[PDB]
Parts: sequence; C-alpha cells; structure tokens
Amino acid sequence: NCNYKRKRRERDWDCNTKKDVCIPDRRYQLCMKELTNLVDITFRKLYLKRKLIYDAAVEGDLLLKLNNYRYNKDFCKDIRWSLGDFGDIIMGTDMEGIGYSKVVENNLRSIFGTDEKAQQRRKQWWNESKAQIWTAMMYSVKKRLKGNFIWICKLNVAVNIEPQIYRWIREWGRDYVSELPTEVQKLKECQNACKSYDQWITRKKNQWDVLSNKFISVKNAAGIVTPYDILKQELDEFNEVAFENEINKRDGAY
Amino acid sequence: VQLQESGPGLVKPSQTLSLTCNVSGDSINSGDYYWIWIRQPPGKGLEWIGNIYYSGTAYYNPSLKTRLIISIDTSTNQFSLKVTSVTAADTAIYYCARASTTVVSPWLDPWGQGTLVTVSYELTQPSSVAVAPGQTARIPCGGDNIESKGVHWYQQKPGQAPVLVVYDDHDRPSGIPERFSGSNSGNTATLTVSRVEAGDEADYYCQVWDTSSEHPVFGGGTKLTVLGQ
Repeated sequence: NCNYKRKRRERDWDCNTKKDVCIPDRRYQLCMKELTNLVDITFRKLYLKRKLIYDAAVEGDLLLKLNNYRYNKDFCKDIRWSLGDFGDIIMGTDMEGIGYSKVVENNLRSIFGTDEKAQQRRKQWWNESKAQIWTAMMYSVKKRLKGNFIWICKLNVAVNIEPQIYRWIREWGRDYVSELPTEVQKLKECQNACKSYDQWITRKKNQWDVLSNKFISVKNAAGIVTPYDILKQELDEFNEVAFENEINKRDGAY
Repeated sequence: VQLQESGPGLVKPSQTLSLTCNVSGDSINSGDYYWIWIRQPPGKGLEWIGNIYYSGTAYYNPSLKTRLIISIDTSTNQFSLKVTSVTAADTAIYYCARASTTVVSPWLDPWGQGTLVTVSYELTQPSSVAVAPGQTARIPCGGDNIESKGVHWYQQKPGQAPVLVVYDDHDRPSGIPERFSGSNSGNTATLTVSRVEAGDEADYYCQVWDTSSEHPVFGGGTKLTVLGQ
C-alpha cells in the first residue's frame, strides 16, 4: 500500500520484465492504491481526480521522506518524474502496464470509455487536472513548512507533457552521472573492481541501447532530434563523445 | 463570496423542511467546489448532512439518507436542501457552506449566516478549556494518525456561524490574528490561542476530510471560557 520508497538506485533500471523498455524503480513503486481500488460522467471524473490527488499526495510525501525531508531541486525532479508517469497512466501512454497498472488502465477504461475518442478525452481530463495533481504532491511540504510556501519547484517543467521515454532518459541521465563518480572512484581507490565496473558499465550500455531504441519508435510513431539531445538539455555540460566512450569502455579513464 | 440560507424557521412535524442557499459573488456552475449542508442542534456540535456537485450528483449522511434531497440550480446560482418526514430530532441551525475539490484536504469557507429551524473517522476533542485572561489556551484534537491528514479549525461565537481560523494545520486566513496558531503531530492536532482575550470566548471545532466518502469530519467542539479573575 504505497510502501516506504526503497533508497535511491537500490534497484537499477530493469530492462528484462518488458523487453523493449527499461523501467526505473521509482515507476515500479509509484503510488496507485486509490487508483487501483477504484473498482454521472462528470461526477465519476471528479471522484477519479480525488483519488488521484490522494495517490499524488502520498507519492509526494514518500518522495520527500526519501530525500530526507530536504526541500531542494533533487526533490522537485522526482516530483516532476512521478507527475509525468501519473499523466501517462491517465492518458494511457504508460510504458510499464504490468500487474496493478493493468488494473488502473481497466478502471480508466470504464470511466472514459473504450471508443477511439476516449483517449482524447483522457488527454483533456489530464490537462485540466494536472496542475492540481502536482500541487497535491507538495502538500506534505506545505504541511511541514512553518511559514509560507516557497515554490522551489517550478510548475512549467513538471506540468509540460513530454513522451514518457523522453523524461525517462532525463532521469536515466541524472542516474548515470551520479553512478559514474561512485564507480570511477571505486576503481581509483583490482581484478574484481574491473570485473565489477565492466559489469556495471554493461548495464548502462544495455539500458541506453533499449531506451534510445524506444526513443526512435516513440519519436517516429522541442529542439530534440537524437536521444543524446535529451542528455545535453538535462545534464550539466554533457559531452556526447565522452558518454559513448564511457559506455563502450573506450573512455580515457577506464 | 457569500452564501446564505433561507427557510421557514418553524415547521409542522410530519411535514418536510425546505431550505435554499443563495450564493453571490461567484458562479455555482463550476466543478471547483463542493456545496455542503451542515446542521447543528441547539447546544450540540456540527453534523454533516450532504454534498452536491454542480453536475447534479448529491450524496448524504447515511443516517439521514432516506429523508434528504439536495438539489442544485446552476441557472439561478443556488442549491437547496429538503428534509422529509421531519421529527423533533431535526430541530437545528442549518448552515450551507462551500468546499474545494482541488486540494488534498478541503475546508469549508465561506459559510451561510445560518437559519434556525424549529418544530467513521472520529475526531476527539475535550468539551472545555478554561484559562484566565492573558494565558495560553491549547485546544487538542485527537485522531488516529491525525498528522497524515490536514486538519482545519473553526471558531464559532454564540449565535453566529463558524469561522475558519486555521487550515492546513498552520495556515491562517487573512483576517485572523497571529495569536491563533495550529500544530499537528502524531495523533494530536492543537489549536493554540495565545494572550487569550475575552473576545476569544467561543466554541472551536477541528475539521478533517474523509477520503473514502468525500465529506468533512468534525470534532465534538471545545468551549473556551475566560474566567476573568
């Protein structure tokens, strides 16, 4: 029932359950109890919004706890990612669709309908609700701030609709640039450490290969043409050359 | 934004009571709000009656469901309450109020003037806190893991409708003095009134939102008496 949110990157991106995509642990742990337990068209849309607000508020609360109650930009990014996944679930463009997520889809199918124009109505319901869903995710911050609410998080970056694979590459990039110093320092600190690094970097290449392939299928079917343009936007002075070297074990450090 | 009830004031027992809330300053034809009816027997606390959504849907207090009809008319900016087959237990002041649909924990603001009519989550707060002038009154509100919820506080002076003084556990509306503050930790939320003036003498209700059936839950109320000497 929306558990305590395992530590950052305690489980790496899983590319094996769904073979065409790599799923982050955060998405697997996304709080969906009220959405799952959803078993007048305008009224039932409202009831959905209420349950989504409750799931979003818990999600935001747990993400704040995961960040040790520090209201910083690291927290905003996690709120940005979880909000987007809520939207892709609501809109139907969620790439996980596993287990409980299949229940929330069928519940959404019964609310908006199965016909072709239903998917456009779920996109319109999300657009008139997404701002309220984002605010719910920071309600725990509002409850714990002794004074007024300061908006260190920015609505525009969170509320803007991107493809899920786009945002997941942004998240994977931040995950990669954090795991890299921890790994290059675990080597500079030896046949096991190299057999461990080169088994870590293989996960990173296999992940990036599956994401960039999912990128191509999504893009074809914002200043971004290649999947590396996403990393240039999201990351601090990101050089694509060094990145392909690192993931191909060519970098002039390894 | 202003609400106001209008009703008979006296009703023959076996008949049906009819009330009407006229809202001004805002349009009722919007999904942004719940439209709620609250009644209060003389001397007792606050009872939730029912809500209505601008789409026409309405749900009621389960203990009175069979005798309640809440209707809305978007084209005249009003919603109405009807209590059928009334009894002596229905004598009460009836308030209409408004609650947001867009926040995690809705509160009721504003409230109607209130009209007297004559013929499962539980919040626990004490009946009375009594302090001398200038002292510090602390009104506790008990609930199982109440910190997981956002609790609000209303002040009701005698003969008047409740007035929101604290919401989201520590927020004060514009008109409220800073002496009123709010806390929420563990299983107890606390309204703290510092420098207790004589005008602070009123009943104080903590309120929480029931997330399973979407209606407000009230504590029993706490009478704050100032002893003078």
